[PDB]
Amino acid sequence: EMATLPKHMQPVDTADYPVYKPGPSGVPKLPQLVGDWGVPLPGSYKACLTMVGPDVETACEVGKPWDPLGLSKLYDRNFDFN
Amino acid sequence: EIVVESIPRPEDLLESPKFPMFEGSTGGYMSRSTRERHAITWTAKDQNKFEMPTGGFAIMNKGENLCYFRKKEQCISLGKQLRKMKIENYKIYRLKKDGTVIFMHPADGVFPEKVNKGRVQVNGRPFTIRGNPQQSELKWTKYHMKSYEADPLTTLFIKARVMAFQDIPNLFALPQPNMEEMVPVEEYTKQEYTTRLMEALKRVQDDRKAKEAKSL
Amino acid sequence: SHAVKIYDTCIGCTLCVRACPTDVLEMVPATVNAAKQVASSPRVEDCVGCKRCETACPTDFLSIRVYLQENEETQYSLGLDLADWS
Amino acid sequence: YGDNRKWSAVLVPLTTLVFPAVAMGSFVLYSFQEDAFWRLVPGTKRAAEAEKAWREHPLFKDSKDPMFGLLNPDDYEKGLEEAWERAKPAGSTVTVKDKLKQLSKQDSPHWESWRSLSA
Amino acid sequence: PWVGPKKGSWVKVLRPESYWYQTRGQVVNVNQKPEIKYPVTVKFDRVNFSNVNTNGFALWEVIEAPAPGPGEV
Amino acid sequence: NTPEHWTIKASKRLELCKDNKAYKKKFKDELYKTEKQQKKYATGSAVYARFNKKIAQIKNRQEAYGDRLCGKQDGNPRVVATGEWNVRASVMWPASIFLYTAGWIGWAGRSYLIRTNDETKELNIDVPLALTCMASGFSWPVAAWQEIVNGEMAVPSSQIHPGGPYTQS
Amino acid sequence: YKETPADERLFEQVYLQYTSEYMKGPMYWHKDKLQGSLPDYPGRPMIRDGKYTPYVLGNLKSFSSNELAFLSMLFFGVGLYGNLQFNYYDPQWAKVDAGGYFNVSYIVESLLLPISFFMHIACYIQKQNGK
Amino acid sequence: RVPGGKRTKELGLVVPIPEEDGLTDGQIAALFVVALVVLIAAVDLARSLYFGLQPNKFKTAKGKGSITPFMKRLIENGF
Ligand code: CLA
Ligand code: CLA
Ligand SMILES: CC1=C(C#C/C(C)=C/C=C/C(C)=C/C=C/C=C(C)/C=C/C=C(C)/C=C/[C@@]23O[C@]2(C)C[C@@H](O)CC3(C)C)C(C)(C)C[C@H](O)C1
Ligand SMILES: CC1=C(C#C/C(C)=C/C=C/C(C)=C/C=C/C=C(C)/C=C/C=C(C)/C=C/[C@@]23O[C@]2(C)C[C@@H](O)CC3(C)C)C(C)(C)C[C@H](O)C1
Ligand SMILES: CC1=C(C#C/C(C)=C/C=C/C(C)=C/C=C/C=C(C)/C=C/C=C(C)/C=C/[C@@]23O[C@]2(C)C[C@@H](O)CC3(C)C)C(C)(C)C[C@H](O)C1
Ligand SMILES: CC1=C(/C=C/C(C)=C/C=C/C(C)=C\C=C\C=C(C)\C=C\C=C(C)\C=C\C2=C(C)CCCC2(C)C)C(C)(C)CCC1
Ligand code: SF4
Ligand code: SF4
Repeated sequence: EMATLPKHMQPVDTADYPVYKPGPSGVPKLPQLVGDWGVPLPGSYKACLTMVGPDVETACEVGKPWDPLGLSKLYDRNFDFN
Repeated sequence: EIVVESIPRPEDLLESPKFPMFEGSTGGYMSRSTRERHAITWTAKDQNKFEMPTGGFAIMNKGENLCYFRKKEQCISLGKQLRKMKIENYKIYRLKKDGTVIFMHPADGVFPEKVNKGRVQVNGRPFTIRGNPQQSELKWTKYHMKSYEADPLTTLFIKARVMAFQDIPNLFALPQPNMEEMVPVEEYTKQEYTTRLMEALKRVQDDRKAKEAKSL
Repeated sequence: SHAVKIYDTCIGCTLCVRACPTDVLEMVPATVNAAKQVASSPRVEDCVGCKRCETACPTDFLSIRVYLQENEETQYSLGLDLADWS
Repeated sequence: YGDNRKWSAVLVPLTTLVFPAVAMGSFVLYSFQEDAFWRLVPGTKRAAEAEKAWREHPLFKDSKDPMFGLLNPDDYEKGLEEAWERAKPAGSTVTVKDKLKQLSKQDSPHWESWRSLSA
Repeated sequence: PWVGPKKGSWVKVLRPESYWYQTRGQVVNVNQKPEIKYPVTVKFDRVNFSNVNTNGFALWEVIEAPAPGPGEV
Repeated sequence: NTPEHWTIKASKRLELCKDNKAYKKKFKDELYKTEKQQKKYATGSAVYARFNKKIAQIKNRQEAYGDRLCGKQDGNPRVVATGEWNVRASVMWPASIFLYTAGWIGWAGRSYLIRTNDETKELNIDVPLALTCMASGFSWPVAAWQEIVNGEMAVPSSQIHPGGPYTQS
Repeated sequence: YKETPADERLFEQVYLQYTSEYMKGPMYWHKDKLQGSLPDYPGRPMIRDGKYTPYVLGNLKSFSSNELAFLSMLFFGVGLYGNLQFNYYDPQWAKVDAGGYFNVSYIVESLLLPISFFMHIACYIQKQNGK
Repeated sequence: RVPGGKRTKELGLVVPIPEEDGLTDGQIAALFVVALVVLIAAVDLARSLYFGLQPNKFKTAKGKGSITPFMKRLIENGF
């Protein structure tokens, strides 16, 4: 059985506070003008699967987009890159 | 309970039965230029050949032996060698210029490596090594350039200050003083002045709120 | 003189005390760790700054730290032999 | 041309032999003063007197306190007691004042021991 | 009950000054005494500069993590 | 002033080596030095035959390099680094082949390290696996792009030591 | 009762949180809390809720988004016209070398292009703020 | 001169020397008087730098101190 770790004893993981997100202090980052750059989330490949466009020309179907170089997954990868 | 030995000054004790048989060298203390000494006194069951920290070798008398050196380092190295030989009764003393004898190494009669009651931690810090405050945070204070000597309360206070000062959007900017209202020190109650200051601060906050809400 | 500080990460293995060349350190009772003892530095005036305690410290980062202070050098911390400042 | 070398005959020696020698002798004499380099050598009466003068001045009398800045220490303490009362573990005998005193106090008798020389 | 992580489980070290900061080790043991500031014991396959393999961490300096994969520290 | 001038061929500081007086003079001097050195030894000597071979090598080198561009002043063949593939002494072909080979070496190695994951295997090489990885590293471009895309190449920075602590903990 | 390391850490956490709130408050005075230091100048909060305030525009905070947009567009047009006319379509270098004076219109006009740029960022800021 | 430079020897570059020194004894004396004033001021400045600020002055020194109105305005403006 696990003894419930108190809040003060609970570790604060570094992964829970990425650079693109405000730290534990919770202060919002500097406002961005080109767009309101909200907290990004990885959903590029799922959105690509959902999107229309692929139809038998490359032997593919909706939910199976044509992306041999996987340029759609680079957005998800930038979470691991920087 | 510990008794400090007489340990006469080396200049007075020219020849003693206690001194072990040693060769002699130029590595001994300079008698002309130094006066502070360190005496190491031990008791040996047998005559074991040992190396003097100052040059050559020596033979310790069966019984009481006494040696003189210049530095606690030399005395402690000889004591470590004796401990290797299983002589645990050795004691070290510092002899001042005037003959005062200060019992030094087994400070309380128990070797430092062995835990002893009545010992309290000195120069101990209640946090990890990286728990020390930032050197730049305590500047022009008591610990101007020694962040490793700040008290735990000061460390905690400085940490809380650095956490507090991240929230830029809501930080009370200190009001600019009105230099016109300056009077001589000679020209009330402390609590009353604190209360008046608090009324002034609330007035300043209200004025700030009105000014910012004018255009927003 | 140098500044020898001890932090609670100490586990009381006594290696620093045993490595001390001028007997600056001593183990003292404590409840912070399982060994029920923590090294102390009462005789910091004799510390020469050799950092042999630091060499012998096992912990991931040292539970004993020697901060060198060249401005406050004393004869004991300099190991002066031929000259005497006392 | 070159008739101004009479100036050089007096200045070059007086500037590169006499003045440097006087400066070196004066520096050696100054090295043995009570306050040789009081702003970089610890434990000097002049440095201690300067620090005491700064403390005497009203503005800087307590500017060396790391905790300086609390306008209302009593109110700060009262809030801290309220917080500790709310967050207190069951059957806790630790009080805020006692804890603050314990944390403020420490055992570092070898910090700036050279202050004795000055005083 | 077990206050810390299970014995043998992999924990990611969150002590910034640790040689194994943000990397994972195996929980050798956890001291159940409430008076131990650094009860958890974690061993790592990578020896630090002092050639030390294990260390002691507090309950807030270690979090549970999966075992390292191929090519992961 | 024209798109045609973009090519390194149409430059005023370079000329074809076969038409370069400095290039011709340099080679003529090299040939003269080699012949003078040869004349010292006897006609039927092995060293004489070797010098004949060296003279032939110099003449073939001159013929081969005549096509390359070289500066007017010094007349030494130049290496084109603009990116023009269809040009003599282009850097792109050696660049491409070296990049392929270097990526092959790196991939092989990284693959051995991932497969072994052990200091003992690092010290005592598992020669079968090492050879297997060396052979497998030929598809490194496609394999590396696929791993980069799918996230099997780089790990998040939170999984590795960032460095020393720059602040209070 | 024994004060365990967990209890000490709990006390440290509560002290940190409460006293950090206190330091943020007006009851604590530090050199870093002066005007020109960390805190915003009184009555001119530049960033609120992670969004630029009208005060970032200084004296233009009272201009509406519509008129800011019109001014930015007009300045961009006039400045681009002046720059192109001065540089390519009506060069003045030959005239000046001959000895004539520049076309004063082009020099004053050309300054409006960067002014137009900053006026657009101000128009966006004002519009984004609901003005 | 006995030139040692290749270019000097080749081009015949010369170091022309005037017949009379540029400055006279009186001019050098005036410059030395100015230099002496500089030296006295510099010794005073070195003493001031060595001794630093003296916050005790408010205890014994004459006057009650003064802040210029512009300095007061700067203080009110802030940083
Ligand atoms: C910083 C500028 C400077 C320098 C580098 C020199 C250098 C020289 N001067 Mg001097 N000189 C200077 C300014 C300077 N001069 C000025 C302003 C005057 C006008 C009063 C003269 C007048 C003068 C004469 C008449 C003669 C020289 C000569 C010389 C030579 C030997 C030194 C001497 O006799 O000084 C004597 C000069 C002075 C004592 C006047 C004060 C010089 C300067 C201002 C001192 C600056 C000190 C420096 C900032 C800090 C020193 C720190 C120290 C503790 C290490 C040497 C080439 C001799 C020469 O030509 O020999 C061939 C010579 O006969 N100088
Ligand atoms: C597995 C092999 C391997 C791999 C994949 C990499 C990869 C990298 N190294 Mg290199 N590196 C290696 C071995 C390897 N290194 C070794 C053995 C050393 C010690 C000399 C270094 C020392 C080194 C330094 C000092 C630096 C890099 C850097 C880099 C990066 C850019 C490329 C570069 O600078 O190349 C240049 C490579 C070298 C200077 C040394 C290469 C040595 C040989 C040729 C490779 C070893 C191959 C290995 C024996 C294969 C065996 C496999 C077989 C058993 C199956 C990149 C992440 C740079 C970086 O950080 O970029 C971001 C950088 O600064 N490396
Ligand atoms: C100015 C002017 C003119 C004009 C004009 C204008 C504005 C013209 C604009 C033209 C425009 C906008 C032309 C875009 C082309 C895009 C292409 C070819 C993209 C191909 C992209 C491809 C083939 C990508 C493929 C892949 O990425 C996929 C899909 C998935 C990946 O997994 C794999 C790869 C990487 C292989 C005229 C009309 C000329 C007349 C007169 O002169 C005046
Ligand atoms: C109101 C509203 C909307 C809107 C809108 C609309 C209709 C906006 C319209 C904007 C419009 C109509 C903007 C024109 C700009 C023209 C410029 C800058 C011209 C420069 C011209 C230049 C610099 C030309 C220079 C010269 O060429 C000249 C003149 C003669 C030549 O001899 C010489 C040169 C080359 C030097 C939406 C979008 C419907 C929804 C939104 O929610 C609310
Ligand atoms: C004291 C007293 C009183 C008095 C008095 C009286 C009458 C006093 C009179 C004093 C008098 C008559 C004092 C002249 C000085 C002349 C000087 C210093 C000239 C220097 C000139 C110099 C230094 C010039 C130098 C050079 O520039 C020269 C010229 C040439 C240049 O190449 C450069 C040099 C540097 C070389 C009262 C009022 C009666 C009563 C009171 O109760 C007490
Ligand atoms: C064309 C040309 C040119 C130019 C060039 C350039 C400009 C380039 C660029 C480049 C760049 C700008 C690049 C970038 C990059 C980035 C990144 C980011 C990368 C990364 C990488 C990685 C990650 C890798 C990995 C790997 C592999 C793949 C293999 C081996 C192993 C390893 C692992 C290393 C010149 C004139 C020179 C010459 C001529 C031609
Ligand atoms: S200082 Fe290091 S060696 Fe000494 S008791 Fe503590 S952990 Fe052990
Ligand atoms: S530095 Fe050397 S003398 Fe000083 S405490 Fe450490 S081991 Fe002892």
